[PDB]
Amino acid sequence: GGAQQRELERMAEVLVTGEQLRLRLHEEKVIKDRRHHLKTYPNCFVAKELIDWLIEHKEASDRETAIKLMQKLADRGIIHHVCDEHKEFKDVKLFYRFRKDDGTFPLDNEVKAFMRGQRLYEKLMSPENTLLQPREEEGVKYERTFMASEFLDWLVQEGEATTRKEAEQLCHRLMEHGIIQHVSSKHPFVDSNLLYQFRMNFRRRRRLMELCNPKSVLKRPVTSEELLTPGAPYARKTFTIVGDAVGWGFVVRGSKPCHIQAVDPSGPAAAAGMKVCQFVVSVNGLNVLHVDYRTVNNLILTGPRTIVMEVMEELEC
Amino acid sequence: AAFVSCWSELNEDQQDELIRSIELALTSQDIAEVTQTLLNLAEFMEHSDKGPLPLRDDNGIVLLGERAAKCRAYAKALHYKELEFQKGPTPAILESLISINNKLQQPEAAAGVLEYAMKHFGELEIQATWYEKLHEWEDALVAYDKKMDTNKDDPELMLGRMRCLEALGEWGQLHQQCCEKWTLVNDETQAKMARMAAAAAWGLGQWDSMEEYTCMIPRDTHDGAFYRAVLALHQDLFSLAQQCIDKARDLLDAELTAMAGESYSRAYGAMVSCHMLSELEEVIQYKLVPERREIIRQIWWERLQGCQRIVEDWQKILMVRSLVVSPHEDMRTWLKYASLCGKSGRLALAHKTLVLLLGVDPSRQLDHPLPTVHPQVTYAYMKNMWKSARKIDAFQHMQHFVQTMQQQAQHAIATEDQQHKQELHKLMARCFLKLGEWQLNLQGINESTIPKVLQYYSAATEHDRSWYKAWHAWAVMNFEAVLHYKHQNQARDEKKKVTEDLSKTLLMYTVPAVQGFFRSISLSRGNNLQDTLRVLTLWFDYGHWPDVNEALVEGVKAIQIDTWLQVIPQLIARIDTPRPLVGRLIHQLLTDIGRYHPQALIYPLTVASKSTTTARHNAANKILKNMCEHSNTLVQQAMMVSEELIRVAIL
Amino acid sequence: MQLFGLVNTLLANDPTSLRKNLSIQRYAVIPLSTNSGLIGWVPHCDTLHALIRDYREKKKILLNIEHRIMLRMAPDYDHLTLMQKVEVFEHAVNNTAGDDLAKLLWLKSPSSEVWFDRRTNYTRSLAVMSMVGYILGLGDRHPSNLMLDRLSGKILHIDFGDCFEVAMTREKFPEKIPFRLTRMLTNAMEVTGLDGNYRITCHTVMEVLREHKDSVMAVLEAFVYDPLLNWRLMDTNTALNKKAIQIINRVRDKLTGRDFSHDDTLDVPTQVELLIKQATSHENLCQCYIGWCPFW
Amino acid sequence: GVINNVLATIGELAQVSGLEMRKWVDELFIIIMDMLQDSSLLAKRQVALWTLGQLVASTGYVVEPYRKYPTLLEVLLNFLKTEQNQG
Ligand SMILES: O=P(O)(O)O[C@H]1[C@H](OP(=O)(O)O)[C@@H](OP(=O)(O)O)[C@H](OP(=O)(O)O)[C@@H](OP(=O)(O)O)[C@H]1OP(=O)(O)O
Repeated sequence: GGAQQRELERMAEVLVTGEQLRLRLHEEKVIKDRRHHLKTYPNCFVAKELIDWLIEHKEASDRETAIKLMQKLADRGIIHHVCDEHKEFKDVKLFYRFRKDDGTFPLDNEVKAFMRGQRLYEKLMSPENTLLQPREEEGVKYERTFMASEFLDWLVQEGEATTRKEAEQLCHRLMEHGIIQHVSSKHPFVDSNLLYQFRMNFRRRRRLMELCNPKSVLKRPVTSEELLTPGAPYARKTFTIVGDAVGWGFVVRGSKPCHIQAVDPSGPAAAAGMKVCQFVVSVNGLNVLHVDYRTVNNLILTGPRTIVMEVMEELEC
Repeated sequence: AAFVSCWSELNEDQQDELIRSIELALTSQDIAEVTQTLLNLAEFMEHSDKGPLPLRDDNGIVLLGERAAKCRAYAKALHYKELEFQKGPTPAILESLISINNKLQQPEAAAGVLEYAMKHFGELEIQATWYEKLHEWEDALVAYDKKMDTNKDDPELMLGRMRCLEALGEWGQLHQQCCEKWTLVNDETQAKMARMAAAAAWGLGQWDSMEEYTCMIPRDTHDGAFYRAVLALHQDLFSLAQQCIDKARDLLDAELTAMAGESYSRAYGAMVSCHMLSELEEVIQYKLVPERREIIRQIWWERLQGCQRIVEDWQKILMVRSLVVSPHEDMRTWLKYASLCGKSGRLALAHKTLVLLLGVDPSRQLDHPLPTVHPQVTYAYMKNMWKSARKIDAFQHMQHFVQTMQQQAQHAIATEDQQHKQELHKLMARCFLKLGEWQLNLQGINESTIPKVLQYYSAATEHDRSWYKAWHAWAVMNFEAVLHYKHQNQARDEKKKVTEDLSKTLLMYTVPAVQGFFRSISLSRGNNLQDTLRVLTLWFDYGHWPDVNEALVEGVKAIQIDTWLQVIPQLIARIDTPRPLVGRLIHQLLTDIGRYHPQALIYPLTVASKSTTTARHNAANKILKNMCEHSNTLVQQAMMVSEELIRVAIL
Repeated sequence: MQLFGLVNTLLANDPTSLRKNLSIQRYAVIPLSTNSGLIGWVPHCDTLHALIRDYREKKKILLNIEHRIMLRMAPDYDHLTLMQKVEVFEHAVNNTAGDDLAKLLWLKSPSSEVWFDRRTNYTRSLAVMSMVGYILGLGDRHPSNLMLDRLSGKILHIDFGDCFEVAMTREKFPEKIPFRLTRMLTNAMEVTGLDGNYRITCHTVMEVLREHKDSVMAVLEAFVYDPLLNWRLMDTNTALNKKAIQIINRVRDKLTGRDFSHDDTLDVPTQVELLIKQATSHENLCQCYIGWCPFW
Repeated sequence: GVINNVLATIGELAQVSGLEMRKWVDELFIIIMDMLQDSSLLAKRQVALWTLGQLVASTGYVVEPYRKYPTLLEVLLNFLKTEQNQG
């Protein structure tokens, strides 16, 4: 796959295997806190004993192979001696700790891109991001195909990169690393239909030896011009409501007709009729047949304590 | 006494006539005063040899419990309800037992009742309402979720789960459940919904929805009047707001009076309602008087710290002030709030709070470093992140943060910003301290960490001299290093040149320790026991060296003489230390303890003065000879009294 | 008593503990010689053994009823095997209502309102001294060595002659019980059991002590290392410096929570639960010397 | 009626003072608490309680008065059991 695959992926692969190894070792209890004659050492694993563990699991055939594999990890920095570093791995009862255990944790730009890509792949594997599907572009069907335009939308929606420009730039870095490659010609990431394939897959790691807010209660959809026509469905009525210490207790939430949204059953309005299924066209004399509900809400508050209101009062139709 | 005298004479037939009449009085036309008289009679009869009066079987364990409950004699209720429990355990009994404990302000006892239910009855018998009473909102939600999945949706189980959501504060999920179910609901549950639905809308800041819900709340409810008054202040209806608040206070009459009658603790709930009411009065001024604003903030800050540290109460209070004060305009309020959420074990809400203050999501921007703007906020996030078991990130951020801080300090240090510069040093100091404690938890104790964590604590000490924790932590670090190196010699040398090198090495770490402990003693000024004992351990072991003695001499002068009274026993134990330079300074120290507060010294000294071994009694007498000159009367009195008491003690 | 002063300071500083009014009842101790000294007399106190004796004579109950039941069923109790002892002990417990202390706390109290307050203090004070006694290592807690305040209701421990697990070390009548958590004390608490006030109080006390482990360690190290007080450790043994090192390490493990297993650290809730099981285990209780009264 | 009009004036000064009366707050608080307790005082409790409100409000004396005057919480819960006027 060229220099890009041979270098970056190999670095990625050893890190993925090292992480797989660390999780396995913790389950096997190889890495455990130790105290040497009242001198503690947390999250430690003895170098000499580890070789035996590797032989049992068949990762390393003999002492040579185990040392070589661990030396490769040391040349990367995935592990470090708890005390002053001994550099090349040695078959001695000595305490070592992983970099990812925060002992040193040397970060780099490649690692951050790799780690983010790995985390994204877990999201892509999960149902949460189901963009991965078999799809055909340029006459060829490939698995794990997700449109580049769809991916950019998903990043903003998911919140991994809220800014589209930042999201698109991040993919270019991954494309340079090779984490994501366009299916056919490795075309650089663009907000287009361009189908992409994930070259790096976290699963099946390598082996050591191989290294609705609003509410609407009005049934009538629209009454504009339905009311204006004289007679027929409704009979007009005028309601005069007196102010109260606790307020009138009614809400109007009709865009054009300004229908009454709700009425307080214990309030003065409910005592003087004022049922929920009503429409208003004039308040305190002024005709408000065609205005917004909020504008009417401004007028009723700015008006006097006693409000003159006209209710359409549909007759059960 | 009259009753017992009579009740003994009666030949059982008259006792039944009496007991039947007692039943009628309790059962029918019960009067509080008569009841508590007859309850005190039943308790008095329990203490009597005759035994409790047998009424309608079981000694009226059910009736007297019901009667004590109406009398609000919750201790009598508990005792009687426990007698019934002893005969048999029932779910009904457990429920009443729980409610009794909550009324009695004994939360721990009620929690134990739930543990009994878990073991002996399992899970089905535990209703979700039981968690609700115990304020186990996390476990109540699990119960209401399990119940509402299997059983068909019911008004009661819906309100129960919604009530839990508002206590947790999950306003997102609570507002979705509201919008979904309005027409599906009856008008009775509708009125029980809006009080919780409005809270959710208010939390999200959607004022149109909030107006719809508040109208559905009954006016008669005290809470409903307050909610209406809130939509007044949103619409700037100041005149109507004051009217609504007054009616709200009027409705709180009944609640405040009833709770105040039986202990202050029950009245606390009502007290919080008036707290929020009078704060709403101080929002009208805040919206009218720009000149009064900074006073209001100081008042608000001082008031909230007097209030109790319960997270529910704070959320209520903060929501009120948030009507006219965005969280950015007052950071310290919401940070202290987040800390309570952290301490109470609800870091999810704490996290949301901190994200809202930060501005962005740090977790999403893993590669990006934490924002520097508002550093006090950032620091709170890191120490939260540590509690969230993301230490690897937190530690790395702290290293980056201090580099930014120290660069932001250097470049921005002008003569003008001196308060800013001083605050930055105080922050960095708290950062440096976290580094050390974290490094030990992450790395461990070994040859490489100790020089590093010392570098950090040293910087912390520089940036905040007066701060107690910076000196104590630095001192304790140095002392541990001295012990660790000594053990290394024992492990390798015991099991010529190395001890002479160790002399320079330990003295390199010993002189810092002495200076630090003496400064950390003065700073604590009343909590220096640990520090003072550590001084003694160091003094006795290594003080025979000239350099360690020198530091101690200046320290013993500097330190106050009241501190040494704590450790008078430990001093006299080593009165005869073979090392001369130690013993000579002990005498000089005891001398000054003698000259002021001799009553603290005479008793242990008199015991040493008559010790069998010569060196102890010789030293003790030499000190007493000097003590005598000041008073002499005490020495003669105590020497006689003690000799006579010994004679008395063993003939 | 210097140690108790330190712990009381720590409890005062913690707000949760302060709200619960947790504290250790302590008294003045003034030595006068190697033999003699003055102890401050605590008023309104009486030994637990006296209370049970006087209650059982009033109610005409035999004072040695539990012992008599055992010797009746199996007169060779002392020489029986462990399993046999467990049976014998259980047979006594099933045929005796172990409610004497709870019942007498009621009768003694003037009124229910006071009674409830006395019991709350009682439960918390016991939990506080259970955890502190475990760390300090205080053994040999037979009912003659603890007395109960008849007004405040708080428990008081006296005569700390045995410390640092001396009782466990001695071959004769070895004590395997870390702290006294017998059934009668449990009955005296809330009806539900140890799950309530006792367990919650133990969690709070353990958390505070673990947080301030350095302060506790400093006090312990100074007096233990003193040559004058070294004699007690030497008597327990069967040199002296080596013995002291082990004792400090054992105490450190308890504070960390590694006492049960050095390899695995234990959280405060888990460690407390394991301690309760050891105290309440029937097998451990049976071994205890009969004078300790494992059946009260 | 003389003391009643003096209290209504002190209450109006409270708001106008704008934190310049803090030095005198402990003096007026003692005086008023002397007048709050008992019904012997001619001055109406209503205006007594009202002016105390204006002082606490404007000057910002919160929580700290509780330490100085421990009976304050017992005094204010006694009016709720005694007073019949709503205001
Ligand atoms: O909970 P901690 O991690 O130990 O942090 C505490 C805590 O700060 P928070 O407000 O963030 O919780 C203290 O506040 P309290 O809750 O005890 O009131 C605060 O003390 P102050 O209130 O006096 O500022 C103290 O700060 P400091 O170390 O300056 O005394 C600070 O400690 P750390 O910042 O070192 O964690």
